[PDB]
Amino acid sequence: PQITLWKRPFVTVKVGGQLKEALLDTGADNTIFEDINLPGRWKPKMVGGIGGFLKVREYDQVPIEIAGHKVIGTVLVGPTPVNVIGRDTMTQIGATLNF
Amino acid sequence: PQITLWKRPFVTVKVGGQLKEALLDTGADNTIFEDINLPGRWKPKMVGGIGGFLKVREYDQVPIEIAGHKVIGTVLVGPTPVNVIGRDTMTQIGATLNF
Ligand SMILES: COc1ccc(S(=O)(=O)N(CC(C)C)C[C@@H](O)[C@H](Cc2ccccc2)NC(=O)O[C@H]2CO[C@H]3O[C@@H]4OCC[C@@H]4[C@H]32)cc1
Repeated sequence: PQITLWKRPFVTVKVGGQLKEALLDTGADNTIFEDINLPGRWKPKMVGGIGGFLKVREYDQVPIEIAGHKVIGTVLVGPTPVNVIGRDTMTQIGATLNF
Repeated sequence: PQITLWKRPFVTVKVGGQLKEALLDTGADNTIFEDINLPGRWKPKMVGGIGGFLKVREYDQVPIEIAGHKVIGTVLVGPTPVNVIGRDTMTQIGATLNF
């Protein structure tokens, strides 16, 4: 699609089996969900943001489906106030910003 | 332009007479700059993101040039680690996300 920005650009995403919703966020380098069920051990990772830095759980080689694209990526689980799809995932589906 | 997302999508903008750089940020509701001096009246605002809240000054109906277009609208000013162009500003130049 071609998405205008009059509202927050939420998209449907299937992440490691579960249908979730998340914000396409071009100012985010990383993809981060709050409370998804992902199998197994995770590695600790730090992530920054406007307010300071958070400890998050890093899960690798997680399948992510957006708009019909199946991709495999790194998914963080952490106390973000909204699920975000970052540039790491958006590059894998060929997303561009256009003006 | 058509921008891929392999690197942070910075753009040149002119604001308060100064050339600045800022992220085209679809996850940002508003535009936020650090260390810029604007002339009008401001009102206090708090915004929140990853790692918590940020106190900012809200300046309304402010002129900003982005690429070559004169956009008049809200600009927040506060100690963010990176300047960001938010959706309110980007909608006025017809910016879209495509994939
Ligand atoms: C109401 O108006 C607002 C309100 C909030 C914000 S924001 O900056 O907090 N943010 C909201 C979003 C988290 C829901 C916009 C994001 O695009 C910020 C924009 C941002 C970028 C850098 C630093 C601070 C903020 N990016 C961000 O927090 O990214 C996180 C996750 O991935 C990492 O990539 C980034 O780069 C490395 C660290 C951050 C990490 C902006 C305008």
